[PDB]
Amino acid sequence: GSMSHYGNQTLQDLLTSDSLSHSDGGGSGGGSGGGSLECDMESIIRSELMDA
Amino acid sequence: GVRKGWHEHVTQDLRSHLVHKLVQAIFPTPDPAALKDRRMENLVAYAKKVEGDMYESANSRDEYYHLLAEKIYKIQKELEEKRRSRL
Repeated sequence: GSMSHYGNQTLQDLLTSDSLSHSDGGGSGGGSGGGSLECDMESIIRSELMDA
Repeated sequence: GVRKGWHEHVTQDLRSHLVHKLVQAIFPTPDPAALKDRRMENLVAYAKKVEGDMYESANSRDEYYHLLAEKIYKIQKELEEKRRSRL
């Protein structure tokens, strides 16, 4: 009913980021390295962090 | 900021891993290769900034990871139904 509203940020921002598929970006990507929780967090991370 | 010794109990891989999922949630990716794309630096830029907020908001990595997982979770179902039919 309003693009602001509060709490409605989820809908708005995700819709905006949905349409971000047809957008450019920059040039770089990502990076990682380490290992502590992820390693054997498999089922827990899937369920609680949500890998749909 | 703030001395929070729990930083030794959280690695870049863990944080960046979560951040990677944040992207998957903020950006419903059409393909996993879009997650290593030039658009990715932007997507991950958000993910890093957001994760950083919760990282500093929490008093443990367990906590930061929990609360952040809750935000990403609600976002994913938000995106699914918004795309499927709510409006």
